Amino acid sequence: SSERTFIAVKPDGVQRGLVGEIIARFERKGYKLVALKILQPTTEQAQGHYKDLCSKPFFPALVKYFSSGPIVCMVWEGKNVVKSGRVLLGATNPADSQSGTIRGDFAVDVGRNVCHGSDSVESAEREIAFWFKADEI
Amino acid sequence: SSERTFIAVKPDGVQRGLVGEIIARFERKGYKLVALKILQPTTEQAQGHYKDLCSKPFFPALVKYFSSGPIVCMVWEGKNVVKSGRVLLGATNPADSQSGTIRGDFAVDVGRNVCHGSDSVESAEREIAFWFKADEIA
Repeated sequence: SSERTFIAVKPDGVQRGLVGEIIARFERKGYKLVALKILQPTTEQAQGHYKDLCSKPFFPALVKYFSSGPIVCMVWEGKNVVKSGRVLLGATNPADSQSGTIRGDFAVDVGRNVCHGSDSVESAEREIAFWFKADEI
Repeated sequence: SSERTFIAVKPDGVQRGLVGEIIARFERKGYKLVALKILQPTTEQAQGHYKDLCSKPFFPALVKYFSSGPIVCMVWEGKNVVKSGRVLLGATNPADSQSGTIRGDFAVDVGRNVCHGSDSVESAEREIAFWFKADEIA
């Protein structure tokens, strides 16, 4: 109903001109866009995104990539939008993703994988609050 | 490659799920997205946008529809982008538009013609300043 999810087109996804493609697939699914913007994330913001990999190898490499160019931030809304989001995006690692999904169709690298989606309603609410102010939504 | 144009998906375009399709056509064309937001315009914004049409009998209906729901605002950057904007969108009146353009493929009505595009560079200048702050154009 009023369930929401966060979708981000990463710098590689924007540079490859995949923004419209991704938006269109959520539109085709019948979902509603209630927040949308473009920004080059700050180092502090990228760190926040990969927050739980803080103590893993080459965490700065990921932060660097994530803030290397503008991304497109989105909030979609509708029944089961979070689950639909991962169905549409496909497996996080393109090696496991199948054809017909975003990563299946366009992604190869597991680091630079074109886009991100919340994996839960839990993570969604956190992610949306981080990138958007309440008035933007 | 610094010239800019202003593109807006009108409320009809948004409801019919045409945002991705329109953005995709500017990406394929090779242009750079440098500004973006989603907003339902106020009465005053719609009026401000169609201000040169304030004395036309169809003005209020135009203001009512343009402010009836969310629109998606866009600035694209590059050589000839204002010209290309017109090329991709097609004639403002869908009855004059060709298949292959946004209006040719998706639009019927003059009022509900899916999307707005700057018709000229200086018009792009005004429209861009009207809808965006300087810190919104990446």
